[PDB]
Amino acid sequence: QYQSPRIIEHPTDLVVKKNEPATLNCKVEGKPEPTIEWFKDGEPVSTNEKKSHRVQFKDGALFFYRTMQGKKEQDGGEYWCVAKNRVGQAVSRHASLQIAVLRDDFRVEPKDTRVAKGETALLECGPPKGIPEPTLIWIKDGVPLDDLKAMASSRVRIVDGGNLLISNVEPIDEGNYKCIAQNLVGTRESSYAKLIVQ
Repeated sequence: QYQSPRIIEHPTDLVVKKNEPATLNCKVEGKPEPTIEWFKDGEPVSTNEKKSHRVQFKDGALFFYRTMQGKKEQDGGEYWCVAKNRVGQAVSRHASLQIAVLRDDFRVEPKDTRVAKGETALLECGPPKGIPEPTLIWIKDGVPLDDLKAMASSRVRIVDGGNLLISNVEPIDEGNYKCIAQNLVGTRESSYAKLIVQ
């Protein structure tokens, strides 16, 4: 008959590793067949073809064969599609496409610490900012301290997101500690700090 455009599948938020491919969907319905147009941060995405890098499939999907985030190209942003035709038009949800990142400077790194048995020790670790959220693990002399868990009155435990806390300091606790952060982008390491039990 003569149905006005409808959006049957909205594009969804997406995080991608730099230079990897990416796809934002736009399943449209309408009679006449609606024409689909894409927008990035309010401006129309000059695509379809031409000597560029953003492609638009027949199903209206926006395809980045290689997602870019450099000085020249920056695909990061808010995207959305509009379906039109003689009778009307429909708009899709605005989805956000962003390239994973991992700032490489620690907010705070642990520093050498001395402490007497029984006393309480605290090693600082402020992992650098990253998206996705970076993961933070502690390593003592090459052996990763496996307590990457969460909520019991254990011995050594992480606190304030990133800081290592040792309640009753024994002598075995002596050693070199360092914390590591990581997400899709890669890995980030703080230098080694020595914990001395006097």
